[PDB]
Amino acid sequence: ATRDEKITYLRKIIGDKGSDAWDVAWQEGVTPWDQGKIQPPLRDFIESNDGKALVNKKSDNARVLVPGCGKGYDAAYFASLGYETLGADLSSTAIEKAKEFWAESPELKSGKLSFQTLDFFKFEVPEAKYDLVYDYTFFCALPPDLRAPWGARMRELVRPGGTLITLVYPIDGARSGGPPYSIDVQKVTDALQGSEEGSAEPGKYWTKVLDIVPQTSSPDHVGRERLVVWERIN
Ligand SMILES: Nc1ncnc2c1ncn2[C@@H]1O[C@H](CSCC[C@H](N)C(=O)O)[C@@H](O)[C@H]1O
Ligand SMILES: [Cl-]
Repeated sequence: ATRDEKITYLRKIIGDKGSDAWDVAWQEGVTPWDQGKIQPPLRDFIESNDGKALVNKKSDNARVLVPGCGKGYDAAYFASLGYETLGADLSSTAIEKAKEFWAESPELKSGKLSFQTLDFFKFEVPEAKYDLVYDYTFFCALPPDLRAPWGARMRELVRPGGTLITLVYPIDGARSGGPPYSIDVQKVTDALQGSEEGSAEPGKYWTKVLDIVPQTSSPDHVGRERLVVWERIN
């Protein structure tokens, strides 16, 4: 019933079942990541001068992807900003629970917000790709050996000149084990910028336009969190 017990159990069933463990955890109510709401740094970015500018330039058919969305607080938030938004999660249980949690959303009603059981690695990316993608407790949910695929998928998911926001948490140093895996901005950078081979300035696929300590974090997130905004180039 404690967080640690639940984490221990979560990691145990991931060891036995692999990625199938996530729907199992959702069915059994072992969801220690679940916070019931978006993280404050997301709202404060959108409400900042850079965030206002990003939202104001959005095209009329701009699309948002929130992968590993869980109960979907972030997808609901982006939909409320006027974006046609898809919350994608591997667990059909999670997706139903998201549909319940946001049952009264006006954007769920209109179809502007949609929740779908999808594998982030496998689903067919729309032709137009995504204008804006938001990753929170998804990169850190993945085994380390899946970080490179995630970077590659992000590269094809975000249209040129589109934006990926990564709320990088938890930044816990050398702590081993996960999920949540201890991550840092460098690990996200390496995944997103791929293989150098030339060992040069990695800004080939993305420009890291903003990398900040959020001014308001959840109490438990203070000192373990950076918000980073990436723009797709080439
Ligand atoms: N390949 C994959 N594709 C889509 N979702 C995945 C996935 N692997 C794991 N997930 C989902 O990633 C989520 C990690 S838990 C955190 C969920 C959400 N970001 C929140 O902040 O509450 C789980 O819901 C899990 O079902
Ligand atoms: Cl919320």
